[PDB]
Amino acid sequence: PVWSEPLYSLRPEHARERLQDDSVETVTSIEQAKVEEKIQEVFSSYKFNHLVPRLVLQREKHFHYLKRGLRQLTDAYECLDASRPWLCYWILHSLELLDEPIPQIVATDVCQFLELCQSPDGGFGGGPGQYPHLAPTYAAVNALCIIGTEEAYNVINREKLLQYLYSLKQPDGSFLMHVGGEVDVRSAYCAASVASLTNIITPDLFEGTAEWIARCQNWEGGIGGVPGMEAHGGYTFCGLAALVILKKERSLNLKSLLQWVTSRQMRFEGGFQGRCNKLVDGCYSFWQAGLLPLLHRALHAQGDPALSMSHWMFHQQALQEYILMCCQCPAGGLLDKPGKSRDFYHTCYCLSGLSIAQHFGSGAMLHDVVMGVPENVLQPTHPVYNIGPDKVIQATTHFLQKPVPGF
Amino acid sequence: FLSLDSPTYVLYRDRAEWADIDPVPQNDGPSPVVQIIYSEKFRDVYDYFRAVLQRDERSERAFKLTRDAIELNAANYTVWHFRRVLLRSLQKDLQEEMNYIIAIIEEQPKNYQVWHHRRVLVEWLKDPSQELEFIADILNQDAKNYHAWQHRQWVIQEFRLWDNELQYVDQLLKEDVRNNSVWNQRHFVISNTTGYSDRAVLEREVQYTLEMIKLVPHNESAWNYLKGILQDRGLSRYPNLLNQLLDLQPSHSSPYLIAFLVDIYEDMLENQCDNKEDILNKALELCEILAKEKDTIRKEYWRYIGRSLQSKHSRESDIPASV
Ligand SMILES: Cn1cnc(S(=O)(=O)N(CCN(Cc2cncn2C)c2ccc(C#N)cc2)Cc2ccccc2)c1
Ligand SMILES: CC(C)=CCC/C(C)=C/CC/C(C)=C/COP(=O)(O)OP(=O)(O)O
Ligand SMILES: [Zn+2]
Repeated sequence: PVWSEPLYSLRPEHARERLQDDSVETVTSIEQAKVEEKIQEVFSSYKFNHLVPRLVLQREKHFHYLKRGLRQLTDAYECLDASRPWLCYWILHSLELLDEPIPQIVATDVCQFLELCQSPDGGFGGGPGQYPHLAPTYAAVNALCIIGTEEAYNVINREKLLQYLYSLKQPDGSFLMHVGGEVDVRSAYCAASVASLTNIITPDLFEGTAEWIARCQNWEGGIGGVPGMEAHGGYTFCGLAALVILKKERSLNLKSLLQWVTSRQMRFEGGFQGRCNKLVDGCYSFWQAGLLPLLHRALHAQGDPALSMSHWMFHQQALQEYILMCCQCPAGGLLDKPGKSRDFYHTCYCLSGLSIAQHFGSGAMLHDVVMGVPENVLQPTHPVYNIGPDKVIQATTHFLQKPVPGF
Repeated sequence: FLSLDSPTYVLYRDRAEWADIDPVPQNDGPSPVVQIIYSEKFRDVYDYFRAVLQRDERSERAFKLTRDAIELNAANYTVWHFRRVLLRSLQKDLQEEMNYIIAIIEEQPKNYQVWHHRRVLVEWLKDPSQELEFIADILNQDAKNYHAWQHRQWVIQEFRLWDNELQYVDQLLKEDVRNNSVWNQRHFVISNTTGYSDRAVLEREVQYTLEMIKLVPHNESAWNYLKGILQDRGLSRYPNLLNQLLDLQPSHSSPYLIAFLVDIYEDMLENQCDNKEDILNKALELCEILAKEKDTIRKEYWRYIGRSLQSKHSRESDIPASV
């Protein structure tokens, strides 16, 4: 019909999705109301300006932003001097989603830099001469896999990597993030991620790990950083994804988990929040929404017959709308929420989440939903590693040609 | 000595007492990637840090240098590691270092490194006597700080400081009953003290929650807590629950209350209740209302639930295909 608004956020019923504070005001409701007011303006801007909405992903702008960053950054990124492999990963993966090729001179230059970041005793550091750390180690491995050349693969010292992992392993099943460092669920994920891709998993490496992760699920249904902590989208993604790698998803109560994450999508904004009664944020478009392809695959492996055959169990349309309308910077790059500044982290994960929302797949079934112009469609991403599904297969196959260190 | 923000601050390459050391430039290679254009101050401090790290110089002057390197980038875990080496090696007074770390956390409370550093100090000194009060101050500025709550749980658990936390929880719930971090802390305290098997305790907890729900029907935290403390034994184990919720439909309705009803019916159907079929249709009715009107953002979830209930609780569910 002519009167029918094709955009979910702009329909008149949508106004009913605003916060109801029951006339009881607290810091939480006040802050939530501020955000909703700002998002409402974005939605209403087309009406007040008397224009028909058009949702366009600013590919060219984002490309320039990334292309430059891959070489040079302002001193605004001094606070990330210990996370430079992350910067390599975020930027390469963004380009990959946008389907932009990586010049071979760039690829070789990335490889050489990561070699300087690699520790003599295994793992990668945040920069040359810095001690090894599991987070930048995860980022480095992912970047080399995106590049995917023989040169890239050979950078990783597999013997030492395994030794490094062992030195971090705890008796209770967890891993330190680094020597003399802290423990939380992220470290289990980082370890499982690099260990599986490079084929260095021994019979005992992950003894007790699935059980320790299972202790992190709480009364909310989601997963916390350590046993006893509030459930959070970042830690929940890491936990489930690690379990999937270890083939132990069933150690969790998948049902309470599913109910928790689906509740994390904001009815008004359309994006995801990181925990109950906090604010929406573009990066959760991946950490939170990325859980649904994981649950689908897990529940299906248990023969769940009620599973939809064309959609993930979240509002794909509304998420795309939030990202496209609220999370783009006009000059290129993406962001947390309106009023916030762009950065390579949010560029990586907003696009990752967008891809998830565009692409559904379960064995033989395939179905896409692309909001706005068709040029918006991105390359797909793997829900466990957050790199191209092809790059995952390519890497795993290649390293399977080697024997697990020590045989 | 010389603060990093001092108007009279001087680069290290212009300091006499550092004249013997050659700075060590960063090795980024012949053609760098993700290269950061550091400021003068930054590059100067870290060129000198690389020198002392490389020589493993464990001196008073190196100790002071780590303060400046941390100030420039508190997320540099390598600098933090060296600093802890110097603390032990130089036999530095640890309460003085406590004074230092509390000031840094005050100004950068959302940093992993600083909280971990505080923990190591408390471990070394075996003294938690300042912790609850310090954390309270951080929570007074941001009542949801994840690192803060994590540190609080660690301290209480390791040193068995349970006796006053419930009182603290009640205070914060007063200020903001929507604070999910506080509801989590409430569950944390009770689980590790009396537990939820004590009927008097469980009874108390449910009354309070329902209370709060009555005061603020749309506050999701209270709903999740109520569900969380009853779901292990099974919702259907509590027959009075259903009617009492239905009695809030009139003037306390919410998509939350509707969703709870569906959870009760779901469990009922699982523990073979009376009126198998009557209960089913009630649930599918609600699953539809939610997916089409009351909670459309979750339409895909609610359709899945309704489809699941049908798949296993319909009168035809156990009937052979030949019948
Ligand atoms: C508050 N928070 C939300 N998510 C996280 S985190 O995944 O653990 N992460 C968040 C750090 N973080 C803050 C943030 C993320 N989303 C919102 N915020 C405020 C952040 C890190 C890098 C960039 C860039 N460029 C921008 C923001 C950590 C981190 C830091 C460096 C590298 C990798 C992860 C923290
Ligand atoms: C592999 C790897 C490193 C994964 C990252 C996982 C991740 C996103 C963790 C987030 C942890 C955290 C400190 C959240 C709270 O920040 P906040 O309180 O500022 O944000 P919030 O208000 O949205 O919870
Ligand atoms: Zn974010």
